[PDB]
Amino acid sequence: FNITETYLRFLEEDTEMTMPIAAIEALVTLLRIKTPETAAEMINTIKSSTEELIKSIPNSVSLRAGCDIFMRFVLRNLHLYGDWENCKQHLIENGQLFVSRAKKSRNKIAEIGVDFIADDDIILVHGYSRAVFSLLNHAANKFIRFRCVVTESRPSKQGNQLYTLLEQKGIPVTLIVDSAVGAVIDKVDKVFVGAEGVAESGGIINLVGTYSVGVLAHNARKPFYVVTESHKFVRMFPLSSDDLPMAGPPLDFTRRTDDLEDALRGPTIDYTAQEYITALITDLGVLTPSAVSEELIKMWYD
Amino acid sequence: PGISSVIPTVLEQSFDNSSLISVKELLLNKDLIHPSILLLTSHLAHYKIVGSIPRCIAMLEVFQIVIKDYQTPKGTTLSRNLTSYLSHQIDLLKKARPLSVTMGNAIRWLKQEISLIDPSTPDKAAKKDLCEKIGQFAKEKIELADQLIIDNASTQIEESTTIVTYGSSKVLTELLLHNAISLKKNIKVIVVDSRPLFEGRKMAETLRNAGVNVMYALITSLDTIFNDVDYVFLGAHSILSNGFLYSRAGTAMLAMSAKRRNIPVLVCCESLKFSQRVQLDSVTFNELADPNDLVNIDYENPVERRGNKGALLNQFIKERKFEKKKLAMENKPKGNKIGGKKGSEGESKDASNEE
Amino acid sequence: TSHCRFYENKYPEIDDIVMVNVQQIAEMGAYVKLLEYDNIEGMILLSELSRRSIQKLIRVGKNDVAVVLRVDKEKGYIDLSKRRVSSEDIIKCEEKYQKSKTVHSILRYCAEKFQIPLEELYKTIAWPLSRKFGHAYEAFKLSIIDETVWEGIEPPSKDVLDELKNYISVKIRADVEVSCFSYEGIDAIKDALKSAEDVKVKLVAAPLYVLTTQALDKQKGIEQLESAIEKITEVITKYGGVCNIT
Amino acid sequence: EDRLQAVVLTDSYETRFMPLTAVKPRCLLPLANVPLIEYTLEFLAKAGVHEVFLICSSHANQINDYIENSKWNLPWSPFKITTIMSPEARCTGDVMRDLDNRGIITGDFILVSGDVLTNIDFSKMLEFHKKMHLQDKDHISTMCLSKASTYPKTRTIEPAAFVLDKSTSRCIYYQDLPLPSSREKTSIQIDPELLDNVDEFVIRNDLIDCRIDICTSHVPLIFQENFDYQSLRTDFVKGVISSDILGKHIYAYLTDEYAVRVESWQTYDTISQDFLGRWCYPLVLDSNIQDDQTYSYESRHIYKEKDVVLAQSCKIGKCTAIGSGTKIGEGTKIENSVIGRNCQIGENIRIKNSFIWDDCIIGNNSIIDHSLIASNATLGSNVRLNDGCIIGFNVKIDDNMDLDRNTKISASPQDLDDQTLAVSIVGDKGV
Repeated sequence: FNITETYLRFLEEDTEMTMPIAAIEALVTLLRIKTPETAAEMINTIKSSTEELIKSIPNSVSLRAGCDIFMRFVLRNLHLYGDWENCKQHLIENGQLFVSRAKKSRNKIAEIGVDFIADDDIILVHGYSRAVFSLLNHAANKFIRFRCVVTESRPSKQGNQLYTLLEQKGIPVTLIVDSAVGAVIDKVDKVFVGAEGVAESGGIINLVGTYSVGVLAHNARKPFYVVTESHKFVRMFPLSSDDLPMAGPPLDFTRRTDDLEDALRGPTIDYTAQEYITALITDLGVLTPSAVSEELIKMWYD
Repeated sequence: PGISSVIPTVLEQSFDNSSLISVKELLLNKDLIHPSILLLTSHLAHYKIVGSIPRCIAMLEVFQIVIKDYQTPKGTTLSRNLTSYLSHQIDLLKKARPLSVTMGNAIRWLKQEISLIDPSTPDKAAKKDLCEKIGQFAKEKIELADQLIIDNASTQIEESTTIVTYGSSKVLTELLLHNAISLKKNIKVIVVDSRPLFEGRKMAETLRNAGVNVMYALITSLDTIFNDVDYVFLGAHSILSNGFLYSRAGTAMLAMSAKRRNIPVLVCCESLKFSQRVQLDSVTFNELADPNDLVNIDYENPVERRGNKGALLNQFIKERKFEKKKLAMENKPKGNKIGGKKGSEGESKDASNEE
Repeated sequence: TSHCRFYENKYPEIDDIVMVNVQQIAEMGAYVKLLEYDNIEGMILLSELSRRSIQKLIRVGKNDVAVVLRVDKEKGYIDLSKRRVSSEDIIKCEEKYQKSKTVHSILRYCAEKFQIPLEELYKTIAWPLSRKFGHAYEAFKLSIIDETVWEGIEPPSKDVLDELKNYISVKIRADVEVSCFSYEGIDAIKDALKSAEDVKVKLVAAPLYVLTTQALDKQKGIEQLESAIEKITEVITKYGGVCNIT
Repeated sequence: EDRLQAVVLTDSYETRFMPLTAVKPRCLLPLANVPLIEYTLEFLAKAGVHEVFLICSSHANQINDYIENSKWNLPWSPFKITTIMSPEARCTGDVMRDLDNRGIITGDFILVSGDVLTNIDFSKMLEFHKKMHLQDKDHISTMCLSKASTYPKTRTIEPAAFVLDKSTSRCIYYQDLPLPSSREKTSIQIDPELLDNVDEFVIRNDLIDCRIDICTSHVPLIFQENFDYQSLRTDFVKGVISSDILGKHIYAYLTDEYAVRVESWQTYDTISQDFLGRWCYPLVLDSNIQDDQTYSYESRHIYKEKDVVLAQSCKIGKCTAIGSGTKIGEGTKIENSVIGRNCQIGENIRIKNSFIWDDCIIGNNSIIDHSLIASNATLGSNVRLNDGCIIGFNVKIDDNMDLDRNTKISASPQDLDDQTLAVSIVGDKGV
């Protein structure tokens, strides 16, 4: 039946489907065919499927997080010691239900956690997340003094896309190169960031350049913020400054070429330390300091 | 009754709160004490090998031995003077060398056990089950935990490594040994030594006994050793309710150095070492020893040279004091390897309320 | 070498009881080897494992309780449970597991000795022991106490059986320093010989008499040796000499 | 106290180095890309020398040439070099006799056997010698001894068991053993001639040979008198002990610091390693003694001379020294090995614990392990060597060769396998 095919199925749509939620849905669909009553025939197979997915991954992190969350949920489910049928049914229900929940979470975020930008606070946004964009658009909807500063993102010209998205909303914007980012911290009030995943230590797994930005923020004492939908907690520990389980090469020194072929192999994923975060905006309450770790502990009971 | 007063050397002006004095050579004591405790105390007082991890285990073993040897009196019940005996033992230990957090925990556990079984059961049936239970506990919360930690470390280590290490922490020795033997990677071990206890030297010896490529350095020689070298590992004693690293001597400086030169530090700890006691400096409660450790002029421990120094009491206004336990900064260590695989040091008491 | 099932059927049924010797745990549950029903690994879940510290008790090597939930009698998928255990039933399950282990141990030395398949041995054993008597270890114990269970089916091997018996359980060394000062002595010695044997007696020196006492189950040899000593003492008291026993 | 002459026993331990010492003199051979005589000279200077005397017989012309070329030949030197030329092949007794015949011996003369390089200050030793001499009229000669590496195990050629006194520092017995190498004599001997006079008996084995002697005017006369003593350690000291001339004293100086003489091949290697590390306190190559030398110090015990070229991406281990005018390629793994002056190293070469002398070409894709290559001897493509393989003068190891453990190669263009001509013996080619 395949999960990979399902994942492929969504390409041009997205922009509200929280990829991880889609993945979860796919998993649920895979499950509800081959009888979820038996644990011997099913859980192992699910694990195998997840492994296969991991193997097949081009450049994605949150899938693993989603799958482990799903597993945890499943584990939680069969603690009621009632009957196998009803519980199974409930589990089945909880896939589409989970998807439904995401929208509600988003709504909650966009109505409650938008009070940071009010008195014409100039925002420096980097790292594309849907939640942040929703917050922005729904702030425009609410009508508030606000200004935007865009740092140029270059994986495959995503900055331009971001700019275009901003345009279809009505709001003056300017482009800043991430080299002259050190020069402009004066008029810009606060730094906001969209993350790919949140680490066990507390730090942020992100894109082409974030650590430097964080450092700059620290230097300037202008606070650093991360806004994400609360399901990006992966069992991963970046122990050193330049280490992550990455699909791409970690700083590969290419041999002496002549025709200019091997050059664009720069770090497309960067990590920042735990101390840099001032506020983390999530749907499960306004929590930051060591909240992710606590959540993880609660999940693993260790 | 024991022995009181008479302390060698100057008392100094600063850092006066904890015991630093005492019985080194025994003279007149109570005629009821089991000698194994005394022997242990004698060992601990003049020890150069132990470092946080094995001490508690040793204590547990001693307790087990005592239990095995224990015989209930015909008149009084199993717990009547036993508590008094325990108290006396504790007092002796304190006199010799101050109690650790692990030791405190062990004591608490013992107390709990005592409360659990009320005086009604016969002798040979109760202690048979007690000793087994204690053994089981030991197997569970210590050795298995250590194994788990080791395995976690195993997956965490990448390819091509150059590591700087410190301490007589048994876990670290186990780790390094494991790396050397069963992993068969490109591991390089650099050792740092300290003046109060020759821990670094011991570590080096252990490495040699396995057959590892070893560089040997000190606290002073650090500016040239970096000039390729990445990982830094330290041995922790206990983590407090604040989250600060309450460990041995030369760690904090090393950590600071690591922080300065790009690459962060990783520290290992057990899931029982956590404390409810609140302190944020070394001044609060510190392991202070006699200035006899800082007498020998380099090279080796047993040399005894008549060089320049060899007086403390006769010298007018001279304070020669050294500290053993230190409080390292919170933000500097990033990695903590506990019972729950991986986590940050800012968690502090997440396992304390969990028990 | 260790392979094949313990009972008659390959895969277990509903409600029937098993046990695992856990190698590794904590991911989904434990996909570890069984010792009650075949050495082929089955799966327990981390849902019906906690009844009332959870990651410390099991870990590696320790005996842990199992009951068969769901069986897939087609390809090979077995569901196992710890919490379902019928109360004290846990203890019974453990006992059963132990019995199974003992049975396995019994049919390992013989397999290595006579160089014959283990499965065949199991087949030949598990019919008047594992079906009629209850479990097989208890039957074996009964046999060792007083032989009655082995008589049902004819054994292809006797040497193997003997070896097994020995393992379950023997010459015990005894030296009697005979220092007689009697009038008639040779006759007395002969008499002693005629009572003590009815075991293996050898002579090296004139004052020293070497004897090895045969034991049925090790502990029985103390009773015979003492008797022999007594007989010896009786022997020389009437004539007028002495025998020193170390 | 001042004005002391030096006599150096050179060209004595030939054929002991079984492959080499046939065409060129023994002492002229480089230790670490620079001749062994120089170190000795430096040591002598440090001690306090006013005139230099060298004993040459085997290839003396070359030695003379070297002397002429050397720095001490010019008038600025406090000590001048005048060589003793003698007939071929004679023992140290004969040499002593010859010296006596000539007659330059005055006061406390310095006699050094072989070549020694050590860090210990000598003035104090000299003072001690003087003070002890001032005690009693019949005092003979000084011997140098240093504390060994706890337990002896690598010492088989000269594991001398020294029974010593603490009060006077005087030798009681000398004995040589083959005990660790061959289990035939695991043995100890004590003589009773000095039992009821010393009382304080300390039996020791862990002491390393130095063979540096401070000798009085009595010694040559003694040598002249008793012509039976051909050697100076085995027969002489023992004779002295057993009262050849009644009522006489000898010295055995004890020092905690490092002092070892050159004797074999493994020992030589060890000495070199020590030199590379910071074992000797002031003896470092970066100070530049020969004036033509341009050595400089770098991190992790690495020596680099001027005009040394090394290509990018080559992982190095611990303790490496490179001579001037070197060209090294890419993909090399270098560990605990010294490369000579003007050596051309190819590509993809793994080296561990080896030794390379002056002007040697190492071929592409080759592995060298714990083996020595002498001057102007070249290694070809795909050569795999094992522990302790000595290669002689001008030996041309061409394409594709494999040599097993402890294979010795001849130096002169006789009895030992593998020759100086094209290809080492796997297919028979040579004289």
